[PDB]
Amino acid sequence: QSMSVGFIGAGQLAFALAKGFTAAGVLAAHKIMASSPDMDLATVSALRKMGVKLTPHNKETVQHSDVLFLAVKPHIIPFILDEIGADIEDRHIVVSCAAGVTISSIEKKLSAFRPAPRVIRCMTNTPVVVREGATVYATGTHAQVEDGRLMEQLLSSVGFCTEVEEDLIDAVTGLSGSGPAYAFTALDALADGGVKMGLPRRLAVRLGAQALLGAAKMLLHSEQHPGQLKDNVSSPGGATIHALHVLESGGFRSLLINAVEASCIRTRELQSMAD
Amino acid sequence: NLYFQSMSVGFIGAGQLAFALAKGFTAAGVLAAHKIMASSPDMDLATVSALRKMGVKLTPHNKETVQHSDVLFLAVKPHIIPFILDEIGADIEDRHIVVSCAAGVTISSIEKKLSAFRPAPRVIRCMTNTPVVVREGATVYATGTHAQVEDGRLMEQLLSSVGFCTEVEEDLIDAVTGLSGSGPAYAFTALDALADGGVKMGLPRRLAVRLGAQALLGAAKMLLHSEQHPGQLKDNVSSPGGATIHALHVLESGGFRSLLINAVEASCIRTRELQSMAD
Amino acid sequence: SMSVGFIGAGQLAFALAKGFTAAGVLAAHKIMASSPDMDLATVSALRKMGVKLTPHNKETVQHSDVLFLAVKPHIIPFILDEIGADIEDRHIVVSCAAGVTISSIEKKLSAFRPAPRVIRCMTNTPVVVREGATVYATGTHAQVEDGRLMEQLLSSVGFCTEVEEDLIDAVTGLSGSGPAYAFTALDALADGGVKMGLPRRLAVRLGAQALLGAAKMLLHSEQHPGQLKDNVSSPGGATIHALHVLESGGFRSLLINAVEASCIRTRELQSMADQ
Amino acid sequence: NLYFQSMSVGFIGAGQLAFALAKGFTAAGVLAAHKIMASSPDMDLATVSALRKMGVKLTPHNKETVQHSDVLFLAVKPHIIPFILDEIGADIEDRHIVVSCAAGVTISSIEKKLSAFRPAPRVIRCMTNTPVVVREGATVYATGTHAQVEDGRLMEQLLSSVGFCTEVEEDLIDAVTGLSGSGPAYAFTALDALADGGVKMGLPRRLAVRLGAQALLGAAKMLLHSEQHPGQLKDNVSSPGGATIHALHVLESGGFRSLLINAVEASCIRTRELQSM
Repeated sequence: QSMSVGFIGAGQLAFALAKGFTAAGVLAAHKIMASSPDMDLATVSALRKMGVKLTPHNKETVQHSDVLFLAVKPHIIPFILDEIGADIEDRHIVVSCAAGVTISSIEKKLSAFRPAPRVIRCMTNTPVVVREGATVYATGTHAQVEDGRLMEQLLSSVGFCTEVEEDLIDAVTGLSGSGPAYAFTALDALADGGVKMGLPRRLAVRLGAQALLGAAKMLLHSEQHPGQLKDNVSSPGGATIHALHVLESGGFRSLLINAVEASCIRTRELQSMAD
Repeated sequence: NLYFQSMSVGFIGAGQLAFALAKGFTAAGVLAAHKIMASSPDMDLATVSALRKMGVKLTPHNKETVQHSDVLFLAVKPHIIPFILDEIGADIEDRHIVVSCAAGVTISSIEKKLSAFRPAPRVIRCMTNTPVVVREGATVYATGTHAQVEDGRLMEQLLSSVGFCTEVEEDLIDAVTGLSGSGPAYAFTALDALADGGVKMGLPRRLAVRLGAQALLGAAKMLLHSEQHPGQLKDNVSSPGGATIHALHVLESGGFRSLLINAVEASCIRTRELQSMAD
Repeated sequence: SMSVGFIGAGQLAFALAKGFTAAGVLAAHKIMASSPDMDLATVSALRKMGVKLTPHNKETVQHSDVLFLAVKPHIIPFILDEIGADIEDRHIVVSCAAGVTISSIEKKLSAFRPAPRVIRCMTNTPVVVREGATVYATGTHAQVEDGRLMEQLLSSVGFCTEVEEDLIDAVTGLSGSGPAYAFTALDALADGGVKMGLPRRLAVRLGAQALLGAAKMLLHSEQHPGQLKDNVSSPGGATIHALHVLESGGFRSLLINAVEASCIRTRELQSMADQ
Repeated sequence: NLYFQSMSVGFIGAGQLAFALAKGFTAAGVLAAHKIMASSPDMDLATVSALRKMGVKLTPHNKETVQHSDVLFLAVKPHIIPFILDEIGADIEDRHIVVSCAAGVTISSIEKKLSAFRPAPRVIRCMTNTPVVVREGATVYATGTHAQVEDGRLMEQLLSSVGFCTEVEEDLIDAVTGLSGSGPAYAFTALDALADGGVKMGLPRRLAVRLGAQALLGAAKMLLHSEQHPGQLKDNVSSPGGATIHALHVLESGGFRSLLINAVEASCIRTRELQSM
């Protein structure tokens, strides 16, 4: 491959993807360049230790890169496209990770400079850092068929990856983009429950995380409905069905629906705030 | 490169957990399916039909499992254990290691029943869970009065082939039941609901299930591979004013954390009840 | 060396003057404060302190180099109209009013004389015990030394850091209103101590000491607040039982609600002032 | 300071509280780290590693801590205390002051166990909290039957070096546990949540944590230095129609005050249950 990768933005997601790509062996750390207006972030220091090249100049990242990731906050994307739009070349694939930012808005900015910018919109999540990410992407107007395939090969090296229509990406954000945070909240609470019932905290954290990992893997490897797996686990009169009742009495299911909806709706607002 | 060439495993009970451990052990390559035997009173079970395809030896007679086996897993409902122990108690020999997976059933109660037939039965109490079927179980065990040090080491070696395994004091097992024993059910409920949320916002059901499960798997792996607090990892997900912190607020407003604490507590308390009603 | 003035002589002017002089960075006799209602108890305490007082806002301006506007937000435009013609090149105008934008201040003052030097700050009442929380944003024409001087002055009475102005309304919801959340919490904790048999005086002292020590622990630790929570809760113990009942009431969400409500009200008030 | 001239201190237990006290005692300068000895069944704990760095002498044998100590802190979970008092009870001498930090454990229960060995054991019961590590603890103590007058004074001076300290009647200690014993955890929970609120409204997490902690620290110091009621200080903060009074309304609508009362009560009641074990 010998592909050169750039990140405009050096935050948590740029660090997670760089760490994933290098652990996967797809990219040498020193073939990645990242830029940031704030060179004093801790994520910048971890990238530096990894061997990723760092610069304060977004133009240098663009000129270095073959595949260019836009890993900045959604409201910063239009100022970035103005700043380095003249430096995007025909050889570039521009991959936007910003939540809610549409392919159309990016192409409208970039097309004022060169006529056929190759744009891909991505929604991924922090577990790419352990090569278990969940990624979807949509291809832009001028993205070649080989561009989508390259993107899927690259993002599949750090987790699940699949092409979607762009109009699903805001909902994906609410589910798997924000999802790891729902899981971290759940794991902290489950550990608190283990401690309340007499477990040492260290063991309770380990057991809860292992339970959630195992259950998620069971579901991915099963063709059965999660309600069926739940039924298979709950013996009559037993401990599990008693616990499931108290979850139901609190509306546990509805809270998770509320969360996916709230994150999706906010993502749609971030873009309406832009346009 | 682990393999127990001199170990014959038996399962009394052939339900979900017996199938899960047998499938995990065989997938791990540490046991050949033909060196495993399972017994059940209901030989028309879907799990019995599956064990047969793996190559596991099947019999309706619990005494046959006992005579075939060195390591004997009791994988039956907790109220069935006293009748099982009466049935096969006279068939327990010096070579047997009895491993009870029955929730709540104490080492003391098993040893009392078996000791009426022959002194010094070797007993280990286990709490495991169904993801051993994909070799990602969470298992704890406690050793009985007459279990040798080598017995716990062997059982940890075997149960570590299908997931996490550690020794604990017996008085922690009811709490473990509430956390990692019942935990997969909490996760299945959460994943159904997360998929409903994805569908509400316009995703196809199949994709919503896949993405939700991948999100949960990835987050759990992140935490297991990190020394950071789960609150610090959560903080790293949520950018200021963004989508995730908005969703976290609505979880908090419904007392999401407290529901999970309530669940661990309720499963643990019910486990203590089942045992106390046993005695 | 420096001459500080206060337009307004209420709770905030007293807290800042008490803090500054307790810190030894200003002499009380080098400070002037003005007030329309010279009968306020805060005006009497400033006089007992040694601060020079006056009812004429214009006298404060002529005396001062650094000029704090410590009036209510709705009074700021009237102040700027009354003294705008007296602002000289030497003045640094520091607005402490919630919500009021640098833009709106510069617009009024610029009609009189170009390049007014303006700082916007958000502080809180614990500056009176030199443990305030202060952020500030520099205006269009504030020199670099203006911000450094302001941070040096306000660091003597607590934490102080520069921020972009668009964060200040959120800071108001967190540390501006935060003391009030803590006073409410301390009253309730004391009620709980009293319910369980403690004398009120002891319950107030113990609750306040607990909150002070925990806050200092967090400020002195590199660890996440959830980690310190974990370190404190022994398995099956009293603390994890109490944390469960907080969680069951949605304790965390109420504090999120509060920060949000204060921030939103601050934005609301400014939107009424601009229109 | 002649109390601490030649004083040796021992910890039976090396968890979070033993480290916090040893760190606070040494930071205050009241005792040299080498004059402190700790014992733990598991040298694999994280706090046992930190105590070793400080220069605190370690050992696995509680008998070694007893022989070394003049003042002996019992910093173990409440259900292990009877096994500890059986183990080293024969080694408690008239020279020892035994200070129990285990929650709910009554002076009577300790004196009953130790009086079977020698007749006049000097026992003090203590409820302190983890901020002694930054010398801002909240400590109460009650003196036992045979504690001399100088024992209480010695206790007050030692624990005053790491924060607030006062003597109480023992029947108040369960309630103190619910308030200042568990209180730091309530504050850590509140600070996490306040920071989430800051983040929701656009602040970087690092800044939101710093501002929220500073607000809490400053408000607590204000109240400690004021003669005014917390409600009057609250009233001073809230301008008419303003941001703060709007936020206070949403706290009230969720019963914020009742949750903190519920917490103090739940921790106190659990402590009473443990005391019945």
